[PDB]
Amino acid sequence: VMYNWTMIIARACFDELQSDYLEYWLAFDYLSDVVYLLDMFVRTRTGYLEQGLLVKE
Amino acid sequence: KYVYSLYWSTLTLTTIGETPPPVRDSEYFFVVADFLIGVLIFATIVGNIGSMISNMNAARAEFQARIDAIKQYMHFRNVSKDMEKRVIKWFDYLWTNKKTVDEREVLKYLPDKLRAEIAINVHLDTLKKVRIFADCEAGLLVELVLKLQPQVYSPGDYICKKGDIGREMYIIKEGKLAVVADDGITQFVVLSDGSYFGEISILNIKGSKAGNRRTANIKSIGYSDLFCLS
Amino acid sequence: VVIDPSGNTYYNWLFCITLPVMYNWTMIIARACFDELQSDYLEYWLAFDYLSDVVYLLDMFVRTRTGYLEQGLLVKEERKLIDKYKSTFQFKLDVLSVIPTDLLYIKFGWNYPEIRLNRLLRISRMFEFFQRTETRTNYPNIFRISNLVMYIIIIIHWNACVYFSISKAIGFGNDTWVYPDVNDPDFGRLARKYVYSLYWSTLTLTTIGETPPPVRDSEYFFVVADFLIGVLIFATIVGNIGSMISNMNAARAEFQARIDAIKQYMHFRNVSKDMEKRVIKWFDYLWTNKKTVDEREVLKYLPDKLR
Amino acid sequence: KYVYSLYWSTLTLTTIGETPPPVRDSEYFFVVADFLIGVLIFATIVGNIGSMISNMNAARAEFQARIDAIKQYMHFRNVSKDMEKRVIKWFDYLWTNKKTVDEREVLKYLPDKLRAEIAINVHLDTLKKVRIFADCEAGLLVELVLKLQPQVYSPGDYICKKGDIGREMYIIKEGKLAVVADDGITQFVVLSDGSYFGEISILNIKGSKAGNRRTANIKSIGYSDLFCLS
Amino acid sequence: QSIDPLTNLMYILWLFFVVLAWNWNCWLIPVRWAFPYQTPDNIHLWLLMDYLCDLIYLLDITVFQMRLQFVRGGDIITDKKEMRNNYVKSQRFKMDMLCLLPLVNPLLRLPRCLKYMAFFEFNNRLESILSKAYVYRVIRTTAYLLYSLHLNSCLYYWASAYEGLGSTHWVYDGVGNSYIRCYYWAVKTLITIGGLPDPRTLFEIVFQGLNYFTGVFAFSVMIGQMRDVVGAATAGQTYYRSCMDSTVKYMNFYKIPRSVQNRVKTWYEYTWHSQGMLDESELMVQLPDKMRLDLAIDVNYSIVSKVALFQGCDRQMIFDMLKRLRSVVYLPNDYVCKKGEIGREMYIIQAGQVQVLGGPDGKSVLVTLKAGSVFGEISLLAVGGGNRRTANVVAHGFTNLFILDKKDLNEILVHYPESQKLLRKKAR
Repeated sequence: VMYNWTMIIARACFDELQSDYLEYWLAFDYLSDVVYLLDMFVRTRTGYLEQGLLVKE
Repeated sequence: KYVYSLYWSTLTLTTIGETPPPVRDSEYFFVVADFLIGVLIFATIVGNIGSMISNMNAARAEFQARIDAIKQYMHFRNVSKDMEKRVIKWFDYLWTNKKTVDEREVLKYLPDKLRAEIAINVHLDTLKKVRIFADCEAGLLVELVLKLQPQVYSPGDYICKKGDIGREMYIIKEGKLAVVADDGITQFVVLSDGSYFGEISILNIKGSKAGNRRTANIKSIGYSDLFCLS
Repeated sequence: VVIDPSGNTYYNWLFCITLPVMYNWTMIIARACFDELQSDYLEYWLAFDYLSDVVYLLDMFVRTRTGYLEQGLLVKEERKLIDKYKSTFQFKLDVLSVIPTDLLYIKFGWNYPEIRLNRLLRISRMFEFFQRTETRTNYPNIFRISNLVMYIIIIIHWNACVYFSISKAIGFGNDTWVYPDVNDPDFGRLARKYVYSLYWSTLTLTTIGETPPPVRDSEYFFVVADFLIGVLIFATIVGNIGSMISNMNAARAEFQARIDAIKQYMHFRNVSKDMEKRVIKWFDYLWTNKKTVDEREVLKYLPDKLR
Repeated sequence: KYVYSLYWSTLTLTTIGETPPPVRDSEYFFVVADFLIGVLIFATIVGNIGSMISNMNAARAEFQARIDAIKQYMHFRNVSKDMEKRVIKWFDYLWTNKKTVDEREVLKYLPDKLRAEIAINVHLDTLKKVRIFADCEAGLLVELVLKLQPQVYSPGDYICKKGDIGREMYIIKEGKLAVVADDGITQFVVLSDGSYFGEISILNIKGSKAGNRRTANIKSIGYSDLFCLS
Repeated sequence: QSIDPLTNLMYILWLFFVVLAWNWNCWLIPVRWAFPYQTPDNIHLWLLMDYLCDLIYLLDITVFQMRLQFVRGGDIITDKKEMRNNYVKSQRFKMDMLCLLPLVNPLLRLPRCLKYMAFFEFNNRLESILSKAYVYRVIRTTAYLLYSLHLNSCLYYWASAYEGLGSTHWVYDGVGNSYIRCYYWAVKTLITIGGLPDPRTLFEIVFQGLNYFTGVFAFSVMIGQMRDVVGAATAGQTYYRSCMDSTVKYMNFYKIPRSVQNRVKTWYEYTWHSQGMLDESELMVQLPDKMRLDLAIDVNYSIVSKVALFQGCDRQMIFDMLKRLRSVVYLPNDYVCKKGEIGREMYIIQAGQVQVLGGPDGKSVLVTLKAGSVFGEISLLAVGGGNRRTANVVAHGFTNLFILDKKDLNEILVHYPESQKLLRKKAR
């Protein structure tokens, strides 16, 4: 999220940064989406306290 | 291309006269919005360290308030200078070795189970060593542990003198008491930590010899920090 | 032989060790970043450095003979004191600050005083002084404002030294943002240099832009960094001043709030105006004669024996 | 010669930097000191104004803290929505009419003599209108006035119901009570300020028919600040 | 149909429209006076909004504003009769009846916009309803500063028009949108009105300090409002944190073992969440006594009222017990009741579940009780050390019990003999 916040407007405005470091941007960009999917997985694997029982279903 | 723009953004947020005039109309909007936005964040951050700084030095503020109130009280009451230096030294000791907060308001929120657990952790062996409380139930010993009260003394302070009314039992936690004569000299015995006195007088006994009356003057060599059961 | 860490000898020794620590923190960067101070006054800061080193050693010895209270009784055994000293991060810091680094003078030349940059670690001792003094002073607000002002002075001096070092690295006269030149009749005098550096650093840490604009990328970044540092500094200053004023006015504010509570109650319930005057006069009598605090609550703070 | 100097002073100490730059090695640190003094000055105004605005806006802060705490408590314990509305209305009524702080806490700061005089001033004529205390010693009436306790209520609140222990007397200072049947819909007697109904019950008369038992349901139709003698 | 000035949910939303209209007037009158934006292509559309503003101002004089319940001597007046004449004699009608009389031009509507109290009332309603109301004060002062700059720019445009476009150094032109030009000028002069080599005259240099002081005052108000808002927001967090590390420092001083340290830290964290307060008595003591009684009889009254032990007693008894109920949170796998213990208290369940660990050799669940279940009431009528517990009771998770000690029952019983005889008869 930090990368997607301070390293997206720096390429949408500085057209030379992207044109130079496109390969690194692509690698980190795909990694970001992979971690975003894993975010859905983890959020689906978090419990919540029901009467203090910590549901594990 | 990056650093010049960063410096320009800094100038635009901070000042308004350090950059060439926005000769185009659409640039005036940018500069005005930058000034208002930057003044907003600057007020926010200034308030933030203001609140943090106020929070950092607050225990010192209340401690100084207590000291000032004490000194004013014993200024308008003509209390002698010896007592003045004694209480000043007491507050100095409190601030230097951090002890300003009391044990009773530290644990005032915990439920009785956790208070009982921490209390039997702090002092249960010493209470089990007490002669009267030796072979008694665990529930009673838990009931007697939550009722202890801290009392911290100063060097030379007299815990009790001969002939005083005794209605307390004292257990030395971290200190060194001494049994002195009525003249204050000629040390008789030295009571290190973990020991106790006045255990027979804490409970009424049919036909006791020295009924509710201390029979020995005992004082503190250094600081005492002992617990009392009424 | 052992000195009470709460007595008076300890406090004056805190002053005596605070002197050379501040001397180092102020002069090392200055005479490393200018090289005209270092060249001219060689023997002054040979003697001063020797004095600072011997005072550091004496501080080590004093900390070995300081003492602590065990079972409420202050310890008076040399072995226990030495072992207690050789257990804290302070001992490591002191040893780091006391290693002989002057042997690099033959290796790096007499133009490098930065080698004595390890002495900038006893500052905690200095801090300790500014704590103890705050307890022993008569009016804490004046002392604390003086301490804050001194901190600002130290920071501004460091910024001026850094600016002059950067200017020397880039080159005197290479652009309009750098220091003008070392060949002018006035700008090469080591007084104009230092005072102009102070002026530039003060004008840059405070509201930014008044100084000549930068030319190179490094200068552009340095200006922004100095602006950020100055913003943080000014926020700290205003926070401290606000805390001071609130602490000074808290007692009067609470007494006034009590008065308004009483007055609001007496306006709610229709009370004879004569009794309103009587209670107002009573509160004024309490304030003027410094009897505005309640005896019972005051005595509650004390322990039972002292009470 | 003075206007120009004053203008230079007020532009240098506001740290505008519109003055000609120093050029002679003595104006430099003079301007440095002027900038330092200006920074300290501006810090002084901002701190003083912040402290003033904090002190002037302190009662609202405590009231908001209490209101948020009670709202959070009543949301946490799943109290009824009707009671939520009732409590919110009671709190807003107390803030609107400046009755937020209870009278005992308000008057705690006054000395005993002044507090007694104010208590006699506010409610001692009313305590002389009750039937039982008509022919009574004034010295006892002073203590009885000193023993009155405030009680604030809300619309629909019941004071005594019926068949209760009945160990108090109520003096209606402000508001209007009402006497209702077992089902609180029919009204018989609507009391007003200065009235009282628990006079006989407190003085337990030997042989009294239906002693210490309220014989009528009394409910508050307004907010009815009352005073109770036990 | 008398309406409630507070919590009506429609009066506040209509006050929103009225304050919006008042803001429209207060912000558009200076612009219409200074800038020639009242072109024939926009005069009709501006005057339509003028008609709607007049209509909504009329709605704020009569009709809806006519109805408003108030309080007199504690009694709420909501009969739609008596405050018909109370409003006309009130200050609200006084600041009206001159803010609506017929009289574009600067002085045309300056006396016709004076309702500064309607906006304050809307403020009060907003802080009464909105939870995050602290930031509203700062956005209010932000609007104040922006309005100050707006007026300072409108005055500059008027001065430029009266002096001529292209006459002196400080004037501007009208090639573009002059509003933002004048706003930029006002903002620039708010901090930059000096200069030694530019002695304009004896009427501009003199007030430069005045405008700088106004800016500094507004800026200090900004900083103070930020600091107050931050303190109000972080007060609870700071208090909870301070209590937590004070307890931690105490326990580290006394060398408390790691396990009980973890348990007490867990209690602190779990109670900070879902409560917001470390204890509930400190809040209740500040409360009015009747409010506390109503809270007790609305939280856990029906649970104790159906207890078979206290059947047939009066209501003051059970009310006082409810007032003396003490809340407590138990950690998972915590022995609420131990076998062979005095078991003097009487617990009720309000959130969670508990289990009676029985079986052949223990560690076997026999029955689990849920919210609304009481247990141990038979001990409340016992004597000193005569109710040794029968079995073990363990909390399944984070349970919320309401303890009522036997000593409190004895103290309450001291004042009730007719219930004491019944309780002793049940015990016998």
